[PDB]
Amino acid sequence: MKIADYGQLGEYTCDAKCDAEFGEPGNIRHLEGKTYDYRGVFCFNRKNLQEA
Amino acid sequence: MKIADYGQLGEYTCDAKCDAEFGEPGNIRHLEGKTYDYRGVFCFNRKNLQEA
Amino acid sequence: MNFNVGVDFPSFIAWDGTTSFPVKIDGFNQFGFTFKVIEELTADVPFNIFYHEASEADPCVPGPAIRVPDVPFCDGVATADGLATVVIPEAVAVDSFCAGSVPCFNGPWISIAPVTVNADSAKVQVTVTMKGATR
Amino acid sequence: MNFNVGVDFPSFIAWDGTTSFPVKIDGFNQFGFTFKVIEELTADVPFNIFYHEASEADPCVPGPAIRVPDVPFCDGVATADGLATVVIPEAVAVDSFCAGSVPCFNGPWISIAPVTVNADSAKVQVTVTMKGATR
Amino acid sequence: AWKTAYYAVEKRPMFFEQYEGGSSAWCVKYQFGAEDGGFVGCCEHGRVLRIG
Amino acid sequence: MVSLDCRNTCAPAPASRLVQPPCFVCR
Repeated sequence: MKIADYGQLGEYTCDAKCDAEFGEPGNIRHLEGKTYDYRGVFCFNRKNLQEA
Repeated sequence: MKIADYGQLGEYTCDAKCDAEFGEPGNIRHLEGKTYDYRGVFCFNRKNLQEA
Repeated sequence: MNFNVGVDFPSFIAWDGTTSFPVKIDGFNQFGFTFKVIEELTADVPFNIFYHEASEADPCVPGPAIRVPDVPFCDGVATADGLATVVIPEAVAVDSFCAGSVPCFNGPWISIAPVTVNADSAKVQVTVTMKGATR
Repeated sequence: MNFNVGVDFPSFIAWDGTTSFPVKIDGFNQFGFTFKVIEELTADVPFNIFYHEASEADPCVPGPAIRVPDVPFCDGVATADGLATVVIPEAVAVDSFCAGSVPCFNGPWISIAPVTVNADSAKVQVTVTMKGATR
Repeated sequence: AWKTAYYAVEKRPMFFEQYEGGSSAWCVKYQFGAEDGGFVGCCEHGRVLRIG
Repeated sequence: MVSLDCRNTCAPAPASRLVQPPCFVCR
């Protein structure tokens, strides 16, 4: 998950009143990735490989 | 032993196929050395050597 | 199995029959000569063994020829004049080879040539074999 | 200390630049070639490898030359005609040497000679070395 | 400020297997491979300099 | 088919390739 941005929330308000108002929302997104592979081959001769 | 050269083995391959290809080999070789000697002589007289 | 010996024990021509070739023994730590005949001889053929120093004007070229000195063995005597020499006897057949080497290294290059350039010397072949390298 | 390496690893000329010499490998159980260049090359020089067999007239004289066959390894493909060849590249310096050997023995005699005899071929020398003996 | 500008991910270490499809009683063939990947993180945590 | 092995040279560099150093940066 990737956080695109936080919103702007809250405010300084006078203490004399009893209500509060809405802010605005943020954005959060979802991401994916994949994996690659490395490959190869090699050969030998049994007699030489064993008797070296 | 001296490792003259490593080879080049493998490569990044697509995951959709079932085979792989040969690389190329390296090169490893054989070395030797020998040793030298330092030599000399010196002389003394027993009476002077013992009475000193 | 076949081992490809030439990697570890290189061999070089030294006396093909009509010319002498300096051989650089500097890069290796042991060596030895090998003699072979190609036609019947008529008299003993002697050979002279030299060594060469680096050329003054160019360090990568051999200098003049200098005769190799003799080192008496632990129990023997020196030669007539203290210089190393070799003789190939008469009994050597065509299907045979002779081997021998000097006890000391001296200069970095080595060489060999017959005392005379008569028809007999042209019937012999000489080469130098090297033992494991050091570079 | 220096050794008499020629006793164990004898060397024989094979191509002195003007002539080839059959080399008897029957008494030994490994061998390999060694190439040296004495002058700057003008073009690639390929070499042919042959082997002989004991003649009927004399059981100690080689017969005619039979060209060595190829032997593919576990990787790579066979030659266009399935016959061994050797190529000395253009980049070989005068102060260097090469080494190579055949995978299979075949007859008791071997030889090597250039495909074409030209001024470029005269600038090369080939020698053969032997491993331990069997007799 | 790497460790946040770019990430590196690995999945499995190298593995070696013998191949019976071409492994006679007098020869061998070996197979190997590995997997990994990577993905850029924050684009704002790095800069590049160039000539102009 | 034969694979040749060759040494770089008998000497490491019979004529050592001594080379000038990189020119100094501008003022």
